[PDB]
Parts: sequence; C-alpha cells; structure tokens
Amino acid sequence: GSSGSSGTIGRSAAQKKFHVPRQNVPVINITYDSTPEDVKTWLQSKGFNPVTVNSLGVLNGAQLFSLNKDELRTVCPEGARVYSQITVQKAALSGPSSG
Repeated sequence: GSSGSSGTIGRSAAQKKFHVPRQNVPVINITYDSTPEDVKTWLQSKGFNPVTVNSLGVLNGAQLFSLNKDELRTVCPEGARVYSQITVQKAALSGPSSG
C-alpha cells in the first residue's frame, strides 16, 4: 500500500484476537511485589481487552496496585473493570490492617 492517501488508512478491525488460551491453565494472581510481565497475563487470564493489557502490561503489580478506579480508568477505558479485579488482590495482602 504505497500509493493512495498521504496519511494512513486501514479501517476494518479494531480488536486483535491473537494468541489465545486453549489448554487448561492455572489461576493467575498478582501482588505488591509482582513483575510487570506477570500482570500482562493476569489481565488476559481474567478476560480483559488487549487495549488494557497493553497499557497495563509494563507496570509491575506494585504500581498497578497503586492505580485506583480513576488512574486505571484514564490509562484504559476498562479501568473501572480492572480496578474491581485488583481490589480483591490488595484486600488479600493488606487492607483493613490492625495498627
């Protein structure tokens, strides 16, 4: 596609149904001391869009855990959906506390 419009054109598919799970896989989880490479799979496992796993696929569990429903909603449109999935993770490590 050399000739044509000066800019770029390619309107057709917005999603990318590539590299998907097939065989039975174990449950995925992240912590405050997780890697930015593990979160990528944690998001996909749950079944989150690629547009989110890409923007939140470079931040470690610690950083991601810092992002609230707002910060996550800003980086990606599925933020409110992601945070709701992370809240359960943080609550497992530490939430109410005692001291």
